[PDB]
Amino acid sequence: LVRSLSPGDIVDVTGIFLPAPYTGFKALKAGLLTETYLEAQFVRQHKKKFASFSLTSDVEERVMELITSGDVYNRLAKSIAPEIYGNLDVKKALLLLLVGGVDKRVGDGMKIRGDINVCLMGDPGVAKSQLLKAICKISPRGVYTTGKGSSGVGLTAAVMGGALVLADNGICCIDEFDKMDESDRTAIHEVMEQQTISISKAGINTTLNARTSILAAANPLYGRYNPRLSPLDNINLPAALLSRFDILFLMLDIPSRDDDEKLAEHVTYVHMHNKQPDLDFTPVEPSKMREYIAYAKTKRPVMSEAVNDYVVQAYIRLRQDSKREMD
Amino acid sequence: LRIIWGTNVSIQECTTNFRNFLMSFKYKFYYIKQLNEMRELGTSNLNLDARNLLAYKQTEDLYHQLLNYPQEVISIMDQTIKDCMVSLIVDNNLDYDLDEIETKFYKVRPYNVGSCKGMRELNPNDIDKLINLKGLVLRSTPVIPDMKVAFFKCNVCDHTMAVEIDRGVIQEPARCERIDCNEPNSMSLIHNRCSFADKQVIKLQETPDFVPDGQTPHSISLCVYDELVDSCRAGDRIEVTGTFRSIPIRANSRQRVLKSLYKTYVDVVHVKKVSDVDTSTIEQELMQNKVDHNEVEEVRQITDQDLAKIREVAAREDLYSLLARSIAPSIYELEDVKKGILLQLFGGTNKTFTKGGRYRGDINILLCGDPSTSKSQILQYVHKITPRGVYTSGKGSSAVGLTAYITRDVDTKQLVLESGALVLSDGGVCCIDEFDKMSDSTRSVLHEVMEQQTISIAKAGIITTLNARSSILASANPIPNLPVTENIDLPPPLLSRFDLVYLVLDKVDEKNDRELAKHLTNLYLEDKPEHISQDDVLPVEFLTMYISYAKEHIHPIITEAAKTELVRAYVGMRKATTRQLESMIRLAEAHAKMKLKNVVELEDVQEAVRLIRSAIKDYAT
Repeated sequence: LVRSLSPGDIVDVTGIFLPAPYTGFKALKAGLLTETYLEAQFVRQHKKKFASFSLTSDVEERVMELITSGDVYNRLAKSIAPEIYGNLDVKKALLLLLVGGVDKRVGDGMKIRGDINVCLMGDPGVAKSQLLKAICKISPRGVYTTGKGSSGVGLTAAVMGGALVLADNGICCIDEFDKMDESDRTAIHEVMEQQTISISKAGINTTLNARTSILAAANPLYGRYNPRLSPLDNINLPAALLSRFDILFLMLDIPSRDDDEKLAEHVTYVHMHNKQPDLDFTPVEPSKMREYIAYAKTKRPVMSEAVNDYVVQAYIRLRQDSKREMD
Repeated sequence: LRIIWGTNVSIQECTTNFRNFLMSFKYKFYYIKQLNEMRELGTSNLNLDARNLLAYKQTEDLYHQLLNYPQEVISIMDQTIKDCMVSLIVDNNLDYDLDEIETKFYKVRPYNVGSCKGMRELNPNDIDKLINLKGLVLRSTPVIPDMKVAFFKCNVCDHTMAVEIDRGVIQEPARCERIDCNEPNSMSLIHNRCSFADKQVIKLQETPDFVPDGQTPHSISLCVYDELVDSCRAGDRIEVTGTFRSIPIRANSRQRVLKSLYKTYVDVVHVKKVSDVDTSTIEQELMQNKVDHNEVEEVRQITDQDLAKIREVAAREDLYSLLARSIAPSIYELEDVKKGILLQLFGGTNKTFTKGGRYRGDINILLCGDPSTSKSQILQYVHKITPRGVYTSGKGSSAVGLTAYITRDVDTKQLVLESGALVLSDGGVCCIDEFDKMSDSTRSVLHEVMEQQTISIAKAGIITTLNARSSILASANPIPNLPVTENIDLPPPLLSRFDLVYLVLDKVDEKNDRELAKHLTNLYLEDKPEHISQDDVLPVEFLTMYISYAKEHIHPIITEAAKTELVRAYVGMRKATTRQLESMIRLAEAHAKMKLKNVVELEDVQEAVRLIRSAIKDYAT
């Protein structure tokens, strides 16, 4: 059982509960005043994980109930954080975030991530952060942090890590992404080169590896998204960073009489019930879901010639149409 | 067979198995050569190798007998190497005058037995074993004297007889010596007269690079012995081998009782030890010399008809364009980067004046931009072509590391000067990763190099200003609008100093990314690698002999023609700093160095400016 235990870890430790007297002293107590200790017997730690499993024996069966119905993508999509109403697109993408892949190795070699980086903008409501508690609950090796919050020394590793190092190979989640000040933003600005942090300070020359994914919930410049201001004005963030984000979901709220009825019906229905979907959808349990995603990450697909060319042409059209729009 | 206790490594068996181990290369997959070196010096301490016995047969098992039972095996090994010295001498008859040289003490110093994982991983089940360890040394303790042969006395008569310690205990006879006399009275132990042997103590952190993070590393005190004592100082991160030991400690206080939890330390029997064609002007003497005593090879030689091909290709008008596509075949578009670097290969013209002068040909290039832009790939390629260049990462660097190490040689146990990384890089091209990220003390080296073109070392042993003349190609990763001059970070004075500073930016190409994707998304297919940029006309080995030829046989001068346009460019920029001018006149002369022109045209200074303006068309945003 030795070395099984590691610092900072909640664990149910079972064992015979015993004294080991007294070594003396022996004058002071008097007596005998045992003071005891716990002999370890068994060890069960809370919170033990894909991508590592061999089989894929009869567990595929547990995947198939999910597959056979077909339209897995929309099904799972909806099945992420059903607790909130709307934003099927946002969730639609978050499924991808959880899945990730495929990166690449150029054989020389250097790497290209490798993963997805999501932002969620808009304010004050729309419940953006609940999606992040959601994800960091579903994904293993997920970690939820906030700016003031998680200190700069929170993400970097001291010599005696946290956040980014603590959660890597899996999704990291950030709230209040504006208030994080400066030194933090440099870390995160760099981590989109993936595979890196570099700590040159004092007793540390190391460069540790963070394979982290990042999801960042942020609020537009005060108060909320002033439409008389251009984008990038009401987003306080520099363009050096946003180029890194592949998908920025800006969630803006304009009151709509029809829809908000539906919403209110939802948030009244639950509370009133615990289980949200009825007539009809089947919410996919996070456990089996994690299994499916686990079986997903194993594939490493490759592009055909036709989709490539298509991507290119559509990219020229997207560039040209974006710039013809004007500054 | 003479079984020995529980170690069960038999005497008069393994001795012979080791005795016929002699004279082997063999194998491998030295040995007697190094021993024959050993016999003269009288240094003793045979360092061995390990691994030798593995996979070699016989003594495949001896490796396991030593690894599992090093205690006896080292003693037997020493006896056997001693008697193999004795058998070495009789072969040459009378040696060294005569038998006294054999009497001198010898020992084996085994090392590198398997690769052990840390101190931390270690089981309590292996307490007699050879164990690698690594970590810095926090302190070297003062020398404690260790009993070897004990001395004794009595009130009667007094008599001088004494007994050796052997095992880690001391038992003196109650009564008595010589004779007799007797009486029962307690023995008088002289403290100072008896013999002693050096035992240091060395604290070692467990591999601070390998840690639970954040828990502070665990101490390992390795006690050494003999010659090894006082052979080290502190902070040495390298490695150490030796036998693990658990010995009881006396606790509270007094009482003569054992704490029953044995402390653990390492015997550490061994310790082991530390941590395109060249230009003419640079060669100089080795041309002016090496002719007299003669020699062969050196400067690359060219046939006639291929020369006749170069002087033909020079005629081709698109040449300046052509070579630019030929440099990086894998790398797509971004032609002006390829191009500026193309001139980095031809850079400048060297000038000695009467004396001094020496502006060389050096031209220096930083380039920054969005990640995954191939900015590192170029570094690799230039590194591959340039004959003498050296490739350094950020933070893997220090001002001591870039010149003048003054290390101990460890072969001769002497102090020898080593060339730093910039001194090596003298001539050709130093390549730098992540330049933005260098520590603040570093970059203070570069203000010396970039200007002076030499480095001045007054430190430590030898005080001199030594020459490093080298190009620099630096990569940078920045932290629309914003001040750009702000957004490269850097102190702006250093930043203005770089000859040509590239900023990667969208060229509005559409119309590019498709082409580039055609390039990279290949391989891909075909799986086999054929061509690459095809169909594109490309030189391959021709461009290197071309570049070389250009460099040695051409020495361009601006003449009356550059200066007008040359200046008006600088003013046009001023309407920055004077370095930008220096830049232009050097960079341009590279262009003119190409095309085989001894004199610059008034033309060709146009693009020579435009390259500096190229980044400006990229500074618009």
